[PDB]
Amino acid sequence: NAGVTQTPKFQVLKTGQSMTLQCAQDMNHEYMSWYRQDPGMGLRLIHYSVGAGITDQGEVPNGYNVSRSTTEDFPLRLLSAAPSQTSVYFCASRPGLAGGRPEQYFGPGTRLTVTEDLKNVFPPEVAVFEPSEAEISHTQKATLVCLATGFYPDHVELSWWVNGKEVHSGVSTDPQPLKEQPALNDSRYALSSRLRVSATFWQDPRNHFRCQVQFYGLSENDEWTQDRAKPVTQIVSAEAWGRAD
Amino acid sequence: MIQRTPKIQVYSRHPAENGKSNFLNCYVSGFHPSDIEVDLLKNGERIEKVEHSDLSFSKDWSFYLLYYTEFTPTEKDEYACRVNHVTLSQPKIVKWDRDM
Amino acid sequence: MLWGYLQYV
Amino acid sequence: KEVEQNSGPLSVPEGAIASLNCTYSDRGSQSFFWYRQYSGKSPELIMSIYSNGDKEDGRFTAQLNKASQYVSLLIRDSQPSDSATYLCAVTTDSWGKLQFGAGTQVVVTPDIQNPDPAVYQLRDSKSSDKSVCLFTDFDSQTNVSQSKDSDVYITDKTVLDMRSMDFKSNSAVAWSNKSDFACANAFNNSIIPEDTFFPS
Amino acid sequence: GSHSMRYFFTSVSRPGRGEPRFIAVGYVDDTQFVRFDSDAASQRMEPRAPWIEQEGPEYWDGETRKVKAHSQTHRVDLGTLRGYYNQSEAGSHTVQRMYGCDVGSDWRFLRGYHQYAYDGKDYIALKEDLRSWTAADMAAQTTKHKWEAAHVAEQLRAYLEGTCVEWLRRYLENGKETLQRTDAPKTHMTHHAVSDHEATLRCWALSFYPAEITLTWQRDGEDQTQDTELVETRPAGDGTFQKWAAVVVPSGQEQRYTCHVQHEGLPKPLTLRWE
Repeated sequence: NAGVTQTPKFQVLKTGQSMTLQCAQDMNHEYMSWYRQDPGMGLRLIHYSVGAGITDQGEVPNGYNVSRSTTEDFPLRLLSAAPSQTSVYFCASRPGLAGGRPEQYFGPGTRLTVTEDLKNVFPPEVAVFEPSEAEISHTQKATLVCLATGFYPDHVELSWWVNGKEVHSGVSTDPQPLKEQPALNDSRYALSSRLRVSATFWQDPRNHFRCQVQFYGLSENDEWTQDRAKPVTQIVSAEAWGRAD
Repeated sequence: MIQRTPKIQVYSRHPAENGKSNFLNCYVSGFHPSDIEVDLLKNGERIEKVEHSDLSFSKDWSFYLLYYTEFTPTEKDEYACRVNHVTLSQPKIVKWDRDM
Repeated sequence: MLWGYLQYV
Repeated sequence: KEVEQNSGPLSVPEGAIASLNCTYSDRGSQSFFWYRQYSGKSPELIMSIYSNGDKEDGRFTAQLNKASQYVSLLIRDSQPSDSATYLCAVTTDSWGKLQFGAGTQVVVTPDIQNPDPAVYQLRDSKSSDKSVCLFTDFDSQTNVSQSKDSDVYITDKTVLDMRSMDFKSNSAVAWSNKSDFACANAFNNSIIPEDTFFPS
Repeated sequence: GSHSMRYFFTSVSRPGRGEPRFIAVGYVDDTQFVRFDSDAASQRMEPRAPWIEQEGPEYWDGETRKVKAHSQTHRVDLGTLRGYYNQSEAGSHTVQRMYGCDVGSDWRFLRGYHQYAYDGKDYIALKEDLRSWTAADMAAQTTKHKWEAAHVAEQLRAYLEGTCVEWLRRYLENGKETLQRTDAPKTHMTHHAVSDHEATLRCWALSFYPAEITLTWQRDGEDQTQDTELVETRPAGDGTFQKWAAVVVPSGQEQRYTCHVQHEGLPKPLTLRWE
């Protein structure tokens, strides 16, 4: 019942490196496909397998590798990462001749960045900007904004936490991070989000607001020799407190 | 499981006219299972250039099949059709009757 | 045209 | 090209009917699908259709006309959470490839009963050297733009939802790193209303 | 008049001689139009009518893919059924499948069907209502349960009440010359002595299309099935059909006996006395 699973959600690799992306499937489907999705070309099929033990090449197979040794698992190998394999990869599964609803179901995806040098990998700096007195005096409402800035790759998740619990109920985050310098492949990224509460909820100094950015980068394993701090997978937070005016 | 003997009809496509070209047909129907040997004979000796339809079936599941060849009939030449199938104790020859 | 769905027996 | 789709971005206000067309080119196609994809997430299936006519599931209605080779999808009474890209998908059989459209990007803009467009400046609660202009509470007829030189960054317009007044409001943010810039000047690259409120 | 599109499928297993033989045949009415044989050269669905060669590469790649899929479900079915009845690994078994649709003279849907057999007897068949299955014995009950998972209702219906009627309609305009013709039977009567007291009266019909024809015996009003010998309707090979009926007659009374021929190509039903 659990559907198509796929691990990991995010990945950075340098040029040359190998990784495999796992994919699994709870439903006894015979037919499993691998796709990549790209900004100008939509979904494109890489490899596919119409039953256990058998597989074949899709429209974009080059650089990629696949085996279907069991009916459950369809791992995709990338044996030498090239920067042009930066994409979102979606595993997918459909019945084939196995009988069920004819529908193909997709995995939750793997977002992969392939970088030339991994001195390009930077974590975000996070800041919280406190509501203007003007807005409070003009609308009786108060918008906090959060800036997540200067990170690479664009592999972040933003969430607001008020008084310890996570809020969804006043927030708007940008749907995609913005390129800070749209001329470079190295280019670092920035992301904004908005939390708006009432004036009497902001002006209470008991209320703690925290902007959280989960960032995905290197692992603790990785070879690192800059005097800059090693840009691992890490959470970077910023906060503010209610100002009693 | 089920076995069924074939029904064998040997006949010509157009009405038979001596010295005029035609087609000799062996229609085998009503059989089961589908494994079947069918040859056409000219005076007992086996014809090579014989063609056949695709295996298909009737409403009762029994298979049918048409074997056919070009020929040019004479007064003397005797044509027949030869069928072999598990239901038959020995292979079966049905001679082509001309007014039939 | 053939039927593009079939289920095993 | 196999599956021809509505290019986008298609803009609809809330409550309105969104109508997505899709055309395909294999005559022998036999299964027809609609997928919904939120940005950052995977395509989720929402409608399967197989025979000519209408199929209705909730606020969705898909149609099929095999004779003109056309799959459609009406989204009746648009919710805010309908904002996605909608992927049209078509196949011929169990073993035939599932052919996908490029997707049409659908935006549901909110009912904002009475706006007042305004630009505010926010200082931070720390020492991360920049400052933020918040263009907010504006009309859903209003675009926000992005150029200048490279020092000033503007984000695209997004919607928040305060579920206690039934208050929704659009907003967009501009900032610069090292700067000599101000907020009543930061959205000069856009078209901004005559009653845009710059306070203090 | 009425029309049909039917596909017939035969799968026979070959214990110790490899993968089952697989044979698929397409028909519109009594005219065959496509075939696939697992033993043939091409390993593609192949044309068997002039008017269907005009279908493009994508039709043929399509049909080939789908029939290769058909072959494969039958391969698995032979093993499933051998399991279902616990029959030994060492016997040849046969699966036949037939589906399609009937339309009326307006070319609208009339009836759809999908029949299945294992070793020549009924296995499972689709009821007229197109939701529900008649299963033959206990072992087919498991197939019924399997095929009565909720989503199948839609699928069945979609092909038989939709795609089957769409494409049969397409085919009937595509070969109007071939399929929409009626060929009238050429009538004919031959008499022999067979016993010197008895005569055999044989009544004939050559060159007719479609194959449904009715020949019956009759003596000056009241009919006969007792002395009646029908043969099976048999193809001439040119796309028309041939049939005969005979009775054993107390001779001297071949005046008061009429052959009666019914065909849909006939304007009036034909009556033939021996003269």
